[PDB]
Amino acid sequence: SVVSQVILQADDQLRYPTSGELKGIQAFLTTGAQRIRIAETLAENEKKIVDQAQKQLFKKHPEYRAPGGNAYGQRQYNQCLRDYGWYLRLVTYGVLAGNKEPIETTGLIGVKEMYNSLNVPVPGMVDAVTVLKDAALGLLSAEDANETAPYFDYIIQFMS
Amino acid sequence: MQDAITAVINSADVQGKYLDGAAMDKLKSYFASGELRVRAASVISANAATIVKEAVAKSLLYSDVTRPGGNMYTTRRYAACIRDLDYYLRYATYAMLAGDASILDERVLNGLKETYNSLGVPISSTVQAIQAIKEVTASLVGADAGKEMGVYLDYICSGLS
Amino acid sequence: MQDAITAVINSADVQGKYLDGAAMDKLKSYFASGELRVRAASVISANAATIVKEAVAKSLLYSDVTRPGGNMYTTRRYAACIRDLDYYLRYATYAMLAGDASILDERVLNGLKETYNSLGVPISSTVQAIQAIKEVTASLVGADAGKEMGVYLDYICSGLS
Amino acid sequence: MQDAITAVINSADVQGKYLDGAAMDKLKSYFASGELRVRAASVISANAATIVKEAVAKSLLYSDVTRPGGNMYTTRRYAACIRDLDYYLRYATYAMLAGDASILDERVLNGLKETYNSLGVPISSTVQAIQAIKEVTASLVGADAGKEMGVYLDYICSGLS
Amino acid sequence: MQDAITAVINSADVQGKYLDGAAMDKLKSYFASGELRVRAASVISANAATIVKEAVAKSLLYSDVTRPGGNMYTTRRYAACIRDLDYYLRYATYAMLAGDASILDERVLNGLKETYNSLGVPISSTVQAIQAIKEVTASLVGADAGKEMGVYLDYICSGLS
Amino acid sequence: PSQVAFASGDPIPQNVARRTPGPSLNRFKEMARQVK
Amino acid sequence: SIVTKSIVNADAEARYLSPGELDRIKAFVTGGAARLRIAETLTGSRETIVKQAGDRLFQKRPDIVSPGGNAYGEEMTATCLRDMDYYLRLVTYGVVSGDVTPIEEIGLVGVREMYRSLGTPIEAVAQSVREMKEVASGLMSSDDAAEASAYFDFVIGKMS
Amino acid sequence: SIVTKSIVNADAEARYLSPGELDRIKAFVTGGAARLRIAETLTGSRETIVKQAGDRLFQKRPDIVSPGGNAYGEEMTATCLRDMDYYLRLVTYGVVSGDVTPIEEIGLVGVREMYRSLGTPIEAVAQSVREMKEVASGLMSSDDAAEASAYFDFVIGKMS
Amino acid sequence: SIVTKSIVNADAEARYLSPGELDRIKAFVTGGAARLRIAETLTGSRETIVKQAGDRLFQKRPDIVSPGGNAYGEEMTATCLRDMDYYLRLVTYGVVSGDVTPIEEIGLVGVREMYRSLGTPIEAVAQSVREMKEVASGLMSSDDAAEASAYFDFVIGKMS
Amino acid sequence: SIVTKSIVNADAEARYLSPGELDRIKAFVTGGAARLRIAETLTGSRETIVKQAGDRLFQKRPDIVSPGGNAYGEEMTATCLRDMDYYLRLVTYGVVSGDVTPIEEIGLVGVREMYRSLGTPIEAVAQSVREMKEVASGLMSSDDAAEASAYFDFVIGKMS
Amino acid sequence: MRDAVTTLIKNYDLTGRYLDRNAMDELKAYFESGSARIAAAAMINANSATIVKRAAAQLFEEIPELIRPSGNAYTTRRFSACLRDMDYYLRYASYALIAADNNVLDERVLQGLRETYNSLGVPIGPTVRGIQIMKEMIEAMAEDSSLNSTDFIASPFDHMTRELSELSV
Amino acid sequence: SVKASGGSSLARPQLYQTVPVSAISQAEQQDRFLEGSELNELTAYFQSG
Ligand SMILES: *[C@@H](C)[C@H]1/C(=C/c2[nH]c(/C=C3N=C(/C=C4\NC(=O)C(CC)=C4C)C(C)=C\3CCC(=O)O)c(CCC(=O)O)c2C)NC(=O)[C@@H]1C
Ligand SMILES: *[C@H](C)[C@H]1/C(=C/c2[nH]c(/C=C3N=C(/C=C4\NC(=O)C(CC)=C4C)C(C)=C\3CCC(=O)O)c(CCC(=O)O)c2C)NC(=O)[C@@H]1C
Ligand SMILES: *[C@H](C)[C@H]1/C(=C/c2[nH]c(/C=C3N=C(/C=C4\NC(=O)C(CC)=C4C)C(C)=C\3CCC(=O)O)c(CCC(=O)O)c2C)NC(=O)[C@@H]1C
Ligand SMILES: *[C@H](C)[C@H]1/C(=C/c2[nH]c(/C=C3N=C(/C=C4\NC(=O)C(CC)=C4C)C(C)=C\3CCC(=O)O)c(CCC(=O)O)c2C)NC(=O)[C@@H]1C
Ligand SMILES: *[C@H](C)[C@H]1/C(=C/c2[nH]c(/C=C3N=C(/C=C4\NC(=O)C(CC)=C4C)C(C)=C\3CCC(=O)O)c(CCC(=O)O)c2C)NC(=O)[C@@H]1C
Ligand SMILES: *[C@H](C)[C@H]1/C(=C/c2[nH]c(/C=C3N=C(/C=C4\NC(=O)C(CC)=C4C)C(C)=C\3CCC(=O)O)c(CCC(=O)O)c2C)NC(=O)[C@@H]1C
Ligand SMILES: *[C@H](C)[C@H]1/C(=C/c2[nH]c(/C=C3N=C(/C=C4\NC(=O)C(CC)=C4C)C(C)=C\3CCC(=O)O)c(CCC(=O)O)c2C)NC(=O)[C@@H]1C
Ligand SMILES: *[C@H](C)[C@H]1/C(=C/c2[nH]c(/C=C3N=C(/C=C4\NC(=O)C(CC)=C4C)C(C)=C\3CCC(=O)O)c(CCC(=O)O)c2C)NC(=O)[C@@H]1C
Repeated sequence: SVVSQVILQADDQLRYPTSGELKGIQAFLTTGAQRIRIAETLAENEKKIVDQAQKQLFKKHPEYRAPGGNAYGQRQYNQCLRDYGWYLRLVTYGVLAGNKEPIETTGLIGVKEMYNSLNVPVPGMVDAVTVLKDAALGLLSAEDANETAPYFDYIIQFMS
Repeated sequence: MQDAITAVINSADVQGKYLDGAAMDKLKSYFASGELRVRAASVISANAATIVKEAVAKSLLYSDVTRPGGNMYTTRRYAACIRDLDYYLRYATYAMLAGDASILDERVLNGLKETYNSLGVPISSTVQAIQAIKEVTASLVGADAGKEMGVYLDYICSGLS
Repeated sequence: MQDAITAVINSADVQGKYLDGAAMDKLKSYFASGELRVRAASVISANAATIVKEAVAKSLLYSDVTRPGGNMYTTRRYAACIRDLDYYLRYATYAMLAGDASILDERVLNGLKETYNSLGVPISSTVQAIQAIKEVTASLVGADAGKEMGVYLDYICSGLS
Repeated sequence: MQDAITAVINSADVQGKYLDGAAMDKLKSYFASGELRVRAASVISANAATIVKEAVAKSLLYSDVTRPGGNMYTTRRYAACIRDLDYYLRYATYAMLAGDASILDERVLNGLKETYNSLGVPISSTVQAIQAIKEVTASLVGADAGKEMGVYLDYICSGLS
Repeated sequence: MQDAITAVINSADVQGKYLDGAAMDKLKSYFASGELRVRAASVISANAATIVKEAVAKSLLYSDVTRPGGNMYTTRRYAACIRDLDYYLRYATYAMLAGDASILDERVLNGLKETYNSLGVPISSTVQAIQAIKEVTASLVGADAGKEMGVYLDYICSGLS
Repeated sequence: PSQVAFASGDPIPQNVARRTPGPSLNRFKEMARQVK
Repeated sequence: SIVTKSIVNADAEARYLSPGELDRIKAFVTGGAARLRIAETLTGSRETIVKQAGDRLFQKRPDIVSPGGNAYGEEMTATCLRDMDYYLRLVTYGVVSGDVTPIEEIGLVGVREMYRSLGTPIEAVAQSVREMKEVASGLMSSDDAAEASAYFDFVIGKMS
Repeated sequence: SIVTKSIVNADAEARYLSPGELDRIKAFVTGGAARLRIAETLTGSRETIVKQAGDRLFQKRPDIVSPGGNAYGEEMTATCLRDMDYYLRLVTYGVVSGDVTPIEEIGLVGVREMYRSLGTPIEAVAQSVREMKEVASGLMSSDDAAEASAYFDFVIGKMS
Repeated sequence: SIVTKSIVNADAEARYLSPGELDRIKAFVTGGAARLRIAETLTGSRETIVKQAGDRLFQKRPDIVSPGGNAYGEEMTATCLRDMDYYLRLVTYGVVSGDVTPIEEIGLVGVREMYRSLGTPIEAVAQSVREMKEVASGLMSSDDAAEASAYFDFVIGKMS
Repeated sequence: SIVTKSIVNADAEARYLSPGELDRIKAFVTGGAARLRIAETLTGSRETIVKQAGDRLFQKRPDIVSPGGNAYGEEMTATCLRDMDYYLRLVTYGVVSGDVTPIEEIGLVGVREMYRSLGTPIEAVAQSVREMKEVASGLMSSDDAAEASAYFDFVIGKMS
Repeated sequence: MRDAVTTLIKNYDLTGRYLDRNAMDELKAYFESGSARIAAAAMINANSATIVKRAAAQLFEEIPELIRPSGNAYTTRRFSACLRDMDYYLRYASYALIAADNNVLDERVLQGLRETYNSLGVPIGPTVRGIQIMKEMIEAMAEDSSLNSTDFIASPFDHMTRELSELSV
Repeated sequence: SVKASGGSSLARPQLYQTVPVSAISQAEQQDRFLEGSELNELTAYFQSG
């Protein structure tokens, strides 16, 4: 969390946490209620988002279902849906935490070579995360979309 | 030295292209500011000596700097301090006319700290003298052109920092 | 580094001959002055911070340098100046105990002028601070040990200048 | 500066002896290899503009260095680069005539590195230009004369690097 | 560092064409001379100590360099000079097997003038030392292989001079 | 035993092309075409 | 500054700016008006804070102004008031900047050995900062008093 | 520019700007719209002035495009037209700045040494810029083409 | 010497010399008459120890002067006795300094690689300094022989 | 001790002790009897030395026994006299050992943190040790007090 | 590393002055521009990879000799190094847009860039050409998007262009 | 512009590795002559060249 980042900076510089970062924890505690609301609505309405994202990706990129790809079987189809569900799940996790560090410890560090070893295209997945962003921000309300957009946006940035 | 027009021309020439619309906009903005810059330069050029007089009376006079044992004590050092404040006022007028601090980088701040440290010139006292020049010029010209002059006077101070 | 003993040994060694009587008189003078050097170094090591305190109070306090815009304005830069004076006093005691100014030219001076020029440190004012250190040390320790310390303090000043 | 003969004379002088047999053999080697140096210097003095023109065509023309933004862009910078290459070719001819690269240290390489780093001159681009000079003069002047010219131009490149 | 193959292939890649008529000749000369250069380097690596043994016996011993007051007087300075001649022999073998002096430019000649002029090493004396190494290797490994070593050895001499 | 001389031997002359205007001057090249 | 810390923390991990530190930056921006109000109050009342705090300090600790004290004499008393004015100006800088980094960089590094070389009791200077905190807390509202006393207590911690 | 030239002259005389110099700068900033209209005219007709002037130069001095000439061939002709366009851009910069200093710092100092290194006929480049002046005066009005022709004639005088 | 060593150690520890070194410096200063007496005795008899030690070494080890030996030759023997005079001079330097640091900095570091690049037997050089030690102990009194012979067999132990 | 730090230096240089160092051990052994009778004399006079030190401290700096001082009360003055007696015992250990290593490794590393935590006036403790110096030089002979005053000056310099 | 509030504090601290009405006006201007700066930086984070790809494509079609032999975008190693340099420029431009100060650009971009590019032969003209191409495409994208204030976006790129650029006149 | 310069010394990055550069640098970083390993390296490469 941002509390964890502030407390690690305090332990790094060998002193108690300071005024501005304590106001940062206070601002986090004020916005945590709407963060919990975002987590609740995304968890209850994840299914339409993952379905719309998978049809949008697989009509934008006609090569994984085509010969010469990697998503032929239903087990690979369910694996791609599982990757979508885990990515949206980790985004809700980081929205609850207030920042990126749970996603960095769960689904970011080593993701490029992780999918190079499994031959899944990284630009294909940045297109996947952008169309999943389009689905989620279309489903979610306006200032809520503005609040939750930089988490997805950092996901596309860290992927590529 | 570079003014605003020469800075735009230098940027476009290193780009290698002709002047696009952003160059037109920056040139028109400089021409909009130019009449205020010329009026301020004319007023400062008329009142060149009185600004230095008021700044010296405000900041340096009747102090340990001008008392015996001070670096403004001996009258050749006093006249040198007067000429230094004329330098700062004239080059700040140049920088305000140009819309740029390039002349301050090339001719004023070039080795000035080493020069003053070799001479024994008081750095914070001449910083307060330039500050007094800034206040007198802001009182004498106005808020807008005084602020514009104070930008380059603070640039001279931060170079002396 | 070289003390007086290593200095006369290397001076004999470069021309390759043994110790003569005139080289032995150098050791006679050094062993005559050795216990004076020992007691002077003991006194200065006892009162190391006190000399720097009275030197800054005598020369540098209430001058331009501590005022805002000066080189000793911030507390970090004041602590750095106190650190530099501690360096100068400790290495001057080292050179006084060695009886040869090799440690000063090897570890204090060969690279300090351009460092101070890059930092903007006033060399004339820190030379005056070292002179204040010399005056306070000569008051504290005595005449002969005071001028013996002052020889290497002037060596530091000459290396800085 | 010194040539091979002057280097032999200075070495024997600081040794304090007359010319022994090895010095005579080195002198005989230089006296044998002098005529090819003479005719090589005649050829280079004949075509001295042509190596510079052709090598600039070999390495620097229609590239980023002469393109807008590059360091050889404007006509004053082009003339400065042509002047620098003329200096390199003339001093390499001098070093080839002397049979020693001491003139390159005394005249060329004593301040050229810091001069170019102050000027912002691309040392890599000058290295490619001097290698082009080397290739053109090796095509023009012969095999062993081209080898000697390449040795002194690689000395210029090693001084730049 | 880079070798002859890298120099050829970089020239070809900068030109953007294939290996048409002269790159093939350079590479076939390189691959032809390679095995005998490897044999020569094998002999030099086997007899590396003895080359500097009678090289220093022929060049530097029984001189004022080795006498008191000389730069090769003490045992530490002697061992450092022996290690430097070993460095010169090893990097000359490196440049011979590479077919280019880029290893000498990148690991030897980049700071050799700096360290020798700062320390006080006699340039003429170490040039005579590398010349002694050249004639010793020419005697010990053959005339043509010794000359192939000697072109890089007197490249190092020209870099020193 | 005489074939060791790679660097000591006769150096081989090189075929380096003189640098030509590239595609940064495409408009000037087609301008020269249509002017002729 | 807060913006300085966020950009530095992003650049140390070589990424762009994360959503958590962007939220902390916009919290800093929204609190800028309140911080400017607090700093304007302090710089408007800068003379009476120094006057009243110096009076309370010299009444509570008469030893430092007694003969043999460090601040005995008119010039030393004026220099002590100048030091209190310096620290009040640093407090205004910290309130403007939103954290304690200008205070720490300008006037809290080497203060211990600085005042040790001066011969000045560092706990008495901390008491002077405490009286400045009390006067400044009395001259504003409660939340503004807490916000300014955060920086004041940072100066207390670094000087004691 | 005229401002930099006046500042350089007043600095060499160690004085402020003259009232006549200030009146010239006022006239310059009022005529800014007209001179930037000349600038946009030249950028509109950049490819036609060089075209007609190169045609006139090639029909006037056919030794330029003859075999053995400096500009013999397609690519050398293209380089000659590129140098022509460079000088047109420098004239545009000069009429914008109101001074010949941006012209002369880029394309007139060392031009003789550059063109004797390249073998190029300097008087033929001067004739090329003369033809550019005539084409610009053709597709420009009277007084403004006289204004641009002042800077063009400076190029002619400093080159030839 | 011990002065140089103590000053260098205190400079490494960034502190003044403690009185536990100051008493050492003043006692080493007061006890210098014996060391200068040893040094003047050695430099008064300096050639005689070289003569006797060379005679005893060439008697004890005939293979030094044998054909095929390292010192086979007139200038070989001359430089051999010159090295013996060198090491006697270094012993007098160590006696003067009261420490073995001049002997280390002149003629102990690199001795092994030096004599391998000379071909000279290091154990025979050690034997030479040994016969130096017995000749000096024969011609100078007992405790004086102990003080000089300590430096002598330190040189022997550094050789072999 | 000086012998154990000579062992430390010889182990750091990976060698046996130099003959100068054995001469230092010689001088240490010969001065041991005089240093031991110095230590015996002052530990015989260990009581009145600290009583007069406490009374002289009370006359020098009277705010310690005043209300508001650290040593207000009979048990507080008893603990102050106990601390002074313990520092006197450290002077005994230093004079016995021959170096300032026992004072450094018992009661001089962390003395600043110790007395800053305790609130003790460190300059007043330095004044107490200075009064101990005065009364010790009063009841001690000239060379003996000169030998003890070097260790006393080390205590003053490192503690004050 | 200094932002606008930090450099204003340093400028006033050098003179030993309290924050006057001009200083509070500058701080108010920064704090009212800060929302637009944050929105612009979030936009920069959004289209960063696509903007560096299309800016590199526009640069290499404007100056085609870079991707040809003897150019410094020739190999894919040189190509990826150029993309990394352009991404570095965009990242520090985002940092300077948030900070409202070019001191981050001075401290961390420009103080050794001429030295590195002259050491490795990397051109300094197409570099600032690509930087300005990034500036034009980002300014056009911000004009397309719902950004009320877009005047501050050109300042870090123009500072990079002026500081890294060579003095032609 | 920039107010200081660290100096632009010439940098020579290795564009690609060839096996003579590999063996020579391999023993050069280990501060030794090419022993029999690097000799067999260059021998096999010069035979296949
Ligand atoms: C005989 C060669 C001459 C001589 C030489 C001499 N050299 C040194 C010391 C040094 N030499 C170097 C040089 C290099 N180190 C490297 O790694 C390389 C590239 C492979 C080179 C060229 C250096 C760095 C030193 C100093 C430290 C070291 O030993 O490496 C000395 C000693 C100087 C001293 O006083 O300590 C000497 C004497 N001296 C002569 O008289 C011959 C002409
Ligand atoms: C008296 C004969 C006339 C006169 C005097 C007057 N002087 C001043 C102010 C200053 N004069 C000096 C001059 C010197 N400083 C030096 O060190 C020396 C030589 C040793 C000289 C001559 C200075 C420095 C001042 C400034 C005072 C200060 O210390 O700051 C004034 C005051 C002007 C004002 O407006 O304050 C006056 C009135 N005036 C006359 O009418 C007499 C002819
Ligand atoms: C055309 C009117 C005549 C002509 C021209 C010609 N020029 C060149 C080569 C070059 N000209 C320049 C000049 C400039 N560069 C600048 O940046 C400026 C100021 C803006 C000027 C004036 C340069 C640098 C070159 C070198 C080419 C390059 O950029 O790499 C040529 C080519 C000659 C060759 O390639 O060897 C020609 C043909 N020649 C004529 O006969 C016309 C009279
Ligand atoms: C040409 C190969 C490349 C290059 C050259 C270039 N050099 C300069 C400017 C200067 N060069 C020198 C160097 C010297 N000083 C000496 O004493 C000698 C001979 C022993 C030399 C060679 C100096 C002093 C200057 C400064 C001249 C001046 O004040 O203008 C420039 C000009 C840079 C400018 O800003 O004007 C250039 C372009 N740069 C390249 O890109 C070519 C590859
Ligand atoms: C007052 C709260 C206490 C105190 C003060 C006191 N201070 C001094 C002298 C100096 N203090 C400083 C410190 C600073 N300079 C700076 O620029 C800053 C940060 C902005 C600080 C903290 C300095 C430099 C001095 C020296 C004066 C000079 O300008 O040269 C004194 C005088 C000591 C003397 O012997 O002269 C005093 C008395 N003393 C107290 O008892 C109060 C607790
Ligand atoms: C004699 C005890 C043994 C012996 C000697 C021998 N030495 C040499 C040659 C040299 N020895 C040195 C040694 C030093 N010079 C110094 O300045 C110092 C430090 C003080 C030392 C240790 C040197 C430099 C030489 C070279 C001669 C010169 O001065 O230039 C030789 C000659 C070997 C040769 O090949 O010429 C000999 C024979 N040999 C023995 O067997 C005895 C054990
Ligand atoms: C598709 C069947 C073929 C193809 C087309 C294509 N290539 C590019 C652009 C580039 N090609 C490269 C390739 C290389 N770099 C190297 O160092 C090597 C040798 C190993 C190669 C082959 C690069 C770096 C580029 C980008 C630079 C450029 O624009 O030239 C394009 C253009 C893409 C665009 O305009 O955005 C196209 C259409 N490449 C293939 O490999 C197939 C043969
Ligand atoms: C792309 C716009 C241009 C280009 C780029 C290019 N750069 C390099 C190599 C380096 N670039 C840097 C620069 C930086 N280091 C930093 O830390 C920062 C700021 C955060 C910068 C801007 C450095 C240090 C290098 C060297 C090693 C590295 O890549 O880190 C290359 C490679 C050249 C080579 O041969 O190795 C290239 C190609 N080249 C162009 O032509 C474009 C104009």
